[PDB]
Amino acid sequence: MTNKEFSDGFSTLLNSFGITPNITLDEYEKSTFLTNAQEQLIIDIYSGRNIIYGKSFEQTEEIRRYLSNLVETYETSTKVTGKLGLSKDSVFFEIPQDTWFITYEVAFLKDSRLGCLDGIEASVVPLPQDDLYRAKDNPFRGPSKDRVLRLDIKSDLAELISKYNVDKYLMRYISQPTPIILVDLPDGLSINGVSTESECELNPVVHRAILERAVQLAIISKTQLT
Amino acid sequence: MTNKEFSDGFSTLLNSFGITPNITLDEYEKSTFLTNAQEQLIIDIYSGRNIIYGKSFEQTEEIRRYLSNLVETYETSTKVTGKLGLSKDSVFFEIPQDTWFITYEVAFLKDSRLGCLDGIEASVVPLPQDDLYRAKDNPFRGPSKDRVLRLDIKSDLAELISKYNVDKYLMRYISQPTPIILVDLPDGLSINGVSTESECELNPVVHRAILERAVQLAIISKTQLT
Amino acid sequence: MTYNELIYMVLDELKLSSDDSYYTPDHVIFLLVKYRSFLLKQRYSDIKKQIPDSDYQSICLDLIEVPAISGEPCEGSSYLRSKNKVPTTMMIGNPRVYPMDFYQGEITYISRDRMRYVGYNKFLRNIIYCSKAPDGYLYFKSWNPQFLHLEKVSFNAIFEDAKEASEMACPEENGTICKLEDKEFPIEDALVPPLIELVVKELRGPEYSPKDEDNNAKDDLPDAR
Amino acid sequence: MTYNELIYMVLDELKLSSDDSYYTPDHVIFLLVKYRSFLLKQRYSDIKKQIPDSDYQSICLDLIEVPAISGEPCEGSSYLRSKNKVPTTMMIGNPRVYPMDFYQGEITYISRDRMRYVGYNKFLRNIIYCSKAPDGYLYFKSWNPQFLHLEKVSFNAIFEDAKEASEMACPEENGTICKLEDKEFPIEDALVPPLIELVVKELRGPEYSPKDEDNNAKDDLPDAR
Amino acid sequence: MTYNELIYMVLDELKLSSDDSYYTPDHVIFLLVKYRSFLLKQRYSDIKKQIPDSDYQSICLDLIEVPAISGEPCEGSSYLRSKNKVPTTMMIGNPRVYPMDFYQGEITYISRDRMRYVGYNKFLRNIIYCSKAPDGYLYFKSWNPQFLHLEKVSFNAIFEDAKEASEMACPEENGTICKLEDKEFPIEDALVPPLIELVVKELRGPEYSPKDEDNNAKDDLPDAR
Amino acid sequence: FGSGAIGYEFDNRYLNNQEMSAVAKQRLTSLP
Amino acid sequence: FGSGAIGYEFDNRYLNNQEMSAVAKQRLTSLP
Amino acid sequence: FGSGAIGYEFDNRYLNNQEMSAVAKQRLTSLP
Amino acid sequence: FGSGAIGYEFDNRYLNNQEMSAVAKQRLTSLP
Repeated sequence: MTNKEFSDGFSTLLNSFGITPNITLDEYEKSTFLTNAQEQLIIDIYSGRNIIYGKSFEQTEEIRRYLSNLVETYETSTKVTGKLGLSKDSVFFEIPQDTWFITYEVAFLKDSRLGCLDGIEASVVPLPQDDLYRAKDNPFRGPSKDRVLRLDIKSDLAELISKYNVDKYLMRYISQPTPIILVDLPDGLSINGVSTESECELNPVVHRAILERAVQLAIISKTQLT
Repeated sequence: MTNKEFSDGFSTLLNSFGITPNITLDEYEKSTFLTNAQEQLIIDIYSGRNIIYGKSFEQTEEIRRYLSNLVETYETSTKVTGKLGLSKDSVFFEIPQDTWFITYEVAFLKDSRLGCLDGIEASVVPLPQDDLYRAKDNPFRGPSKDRVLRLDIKSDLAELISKYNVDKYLMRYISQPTPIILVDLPDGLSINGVSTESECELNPVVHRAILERAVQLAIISKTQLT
Repeated sequence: MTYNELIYMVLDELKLSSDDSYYTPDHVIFLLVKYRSFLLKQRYSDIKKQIPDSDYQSICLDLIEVPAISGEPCEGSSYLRSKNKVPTTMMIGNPRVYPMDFYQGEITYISRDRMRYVGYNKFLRNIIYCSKAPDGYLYFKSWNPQFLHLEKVSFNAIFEDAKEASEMACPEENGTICKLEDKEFPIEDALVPPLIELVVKELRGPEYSPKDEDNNAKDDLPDAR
Repeated sequence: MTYNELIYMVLDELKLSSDDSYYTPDHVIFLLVKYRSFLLKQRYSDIKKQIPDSDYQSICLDLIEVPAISGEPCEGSSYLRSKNKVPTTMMIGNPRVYPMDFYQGEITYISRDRMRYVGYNKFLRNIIYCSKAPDGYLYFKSWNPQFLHLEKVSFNAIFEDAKEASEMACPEENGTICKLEDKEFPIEDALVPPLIELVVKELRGPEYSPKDEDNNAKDDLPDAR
Repeated sequence: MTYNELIYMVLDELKLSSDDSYYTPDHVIFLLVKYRSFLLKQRYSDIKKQIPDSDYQSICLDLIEVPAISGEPCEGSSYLRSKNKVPTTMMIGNPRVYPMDFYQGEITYISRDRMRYVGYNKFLRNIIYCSKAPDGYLYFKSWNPQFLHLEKVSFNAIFEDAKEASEMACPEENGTICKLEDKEFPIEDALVPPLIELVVKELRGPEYSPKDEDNNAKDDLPDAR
Repeated sequence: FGSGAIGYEFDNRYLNNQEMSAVAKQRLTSLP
Repeated sequence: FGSGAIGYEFDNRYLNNQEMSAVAKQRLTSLP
Repeated sequence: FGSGAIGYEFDNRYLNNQEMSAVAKQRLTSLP
Repeated sequence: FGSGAIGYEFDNRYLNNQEMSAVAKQRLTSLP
């Protein structure tokens, strides 16, 4: 569905300007509620907390077809120099700053010590800080040629603890979806920092579910004190 | 979301200046409720008491991406001299004064009695005061080359009981968040000691959860006697 | 019976029909061959019995002359070895190397340890010997220099891996069979119901076990996810 | 009894009547043919007992002269062999190759290993010998050049695969029975109730098991879907 | 079979497919390598039995002359020894050090205690003897000063740690296999299903056990967190 | 829970004792 | 609960007793 | 509850009796 | 409930009986 179709369906479902009591929204309010419904729905889908679906990020074909258009791949070889880490062999990499959740995360290694295995792809294991001390020396869950520990730190950074030098850092995350903005908003206004029209980038399959959730949010907004 | 976006979305969600009964709040109350929602949400998420997530500090990628921008790492080698401790081999270190919760905590040892194990990275184990007397002589849970016992005391201090000298104190904690102040407040007013505008430092994913929690807090505030 | 019949019988009994199944037919193939070897040893190692022809299998080997250690004048006499590595045999049947006619020729297949001290007897000096060396190839040795001219042999035995010996199988009259699934599985039909039962028991419990389904940077198995 | 009666007894014990059933009659044929050999080995391998006439089948073979290895002069004498591959016999019955008359002629079916060395006895130089080579064909050998004129033999044995030997069944007076279901199953009645019990037990559990039924790019067996 | 096939069979039986799994493949390698030696001892220590060829591995060693103690004159004759530490053999197989040709040469692998006193027999003064010293190296001893020129030997035995001896594996024709996962696991197929069963039983219980999951300066296992 | 690193060896030892008991009754007779 | 430092020893001792009983029946015969 | 100061000694005594029974069948034969 | 002043004595007596049975089979052989 397009922005015009989004607005028209929103009005039709809300029974705007009908004879019965009803609710009429501005295009800014329609955009706000559509964006809120979109982001709520995709977060609930990713966490598997939607009772209707009850499935996780890629647990079935339906959810794949829903959130296929947020999956973005990223590559980086630059390392942030001045930072204080929890180990000597700690390197820091920037995050794209539009990430929502990291779903695939792997690290290529370039070191002489692992001879004839150079350029080995290594599995970045997100490790909590409780386990870090007892995982540094762990030969089965600690850093090694086939495994790297990533700890999240401030300023959108990723502290990669490896026994070998880390050359490249690969990611595949869920991106910020573009907001659903149905009209070029006036000066000052914006949704997610976007002022112009913005079409939903997901598939049309989930557009109608987003519309239903946005409508429900609208009625909740108008009918939370009565 | 930006402060303008917090304000506009918050007004839209409360249906301020609508035809139905509604609530209109000043920017100061918006700041107050947004900050309260922020701190309540992140404390509930750290403690794992939030039913909607039901997850602890670093137990999933969702919570990682929520509270990644609060974790700060700190080093110190200065020892507070004049204090009373529960052991002769007890040293005191000052806390950065902005900490909420310590999640990782480590001490480096420099003693000639450590042989070739000098600078051994020793884990700092927070111990209750019941266990201290029977842990002093414990060879498996007491102070050692691989263990340091930390006790909290007054004036934001950390009593590190160790068998060997402690030169450095590495630690990673959840830091004070910058409050959500949507307008430069007049003279006298401030939120968490901040008077000017102050943008949320967390990831944009959790800003909307903060928004809805703030809306519920405002509704409870205005409808707790009716 | 072929590999296909056995594989799909196991799969259909497990009802692993959906292409979106955790356990593919390759799991079935691996389990079938390993349990084949397990059952054959369990049945034909305790005491000596008759092994039917169905548990036996054949391969084609091409022999090349190689030095004992390297090319040197004093490093000993040369050997003949198969070009490719040879599957390990099971010490339960009648291993035999024959010159493409089973009912002719005497090329003895002996232990690797015995093959060091062999041929000194004056009447055993024209007998060709075999043993799978630690390299993995089947080396040949004899005192009658004519053996080095030998170019191509066959090898019948109850091989440890049915798959490895099936890949090295002799060409048929029609031709080579490209798919392993179209080859004859080397086990007697009296041992097939036990084999299917063991493999189905191997994969029954795992077939209904929980998986780490959520993509949340967390281990979800303790929660039965 | 015929394959049809046994197959439909198994199906009706299982009540697999709908065409939309997971386990088709082909599963039944496979299980029946394997469990037949299983039961026959279990009963007639421990100690030697009388084998009834029901356990046997007669295949008819057409023989062709073939070189021992190739067309060389020194490659040994030629052998006759069946045109098509022959089923593997079990070692429990009374295998016999006869010249289309069971009550006449002497063609000896022996082991593969023995037939390497036969006929050296001067009084046994006119006896035709048989064995199933690893090629899968029945090879014939003798020292009396008259044997090479032989064109047709029939082989009576307890074949290890009822389906294979029934497909090679000899022409009846009326004519060939095209469908396997209309041929006669090779087993004594005293072994039929146990055979049906074993097959029905084999498929009873799988009959009511769950399926990966949702087409959702997911394995649905852990959830008992 | 290779380390990869066994490792992933264990993992798939356990369904440890997610990268966010507590038990990584390294746990699987450790358990497999230990349970292999456990099973081999349990099977081949009670009474002497035939050991197949699958249980063995060949390491190649490079020898260096070393003093008995130090460079003194009266400190005894010098020994050769492998450059690197050698794996410990199990006492169940047929250990043998051979001079890059298994079918030639006589280098005797004996116990540490025996090698103190060898070669006093006048006819055994030319036999090279081997043993693994408490240093962890393979030491060589003989009374025939020619032995000190030896530069390379290969040692075939059922080594107690498959990982160590596979890391010391001999160069293949194609070249060295860098990854251990692509090398061949040292065990007979008849011992593979038991090995997988033991390892899967070992990690099944721990797989679903609770964790100390809350980061709260507290032990959370008593509460089944 | 599950672990067979102690039960397997005890079962193997039990069967080894049964093995030795069975083969200890084997006699090659005399006086024919 | 669980701890098998006394169960293991008692099972091992039982198997030792049964092994000694087995080997105590072994004889190398005579009178051929 | 739990206490093995009486069961341990009874098990040990049972295994001691088994020990004595096993070693009481040991004979060094004669008449070769 | 619990009191083991009669269970202990009966178990001890059973073990004494079994010990006497064991030692009653002991012999010091002859005819070498």
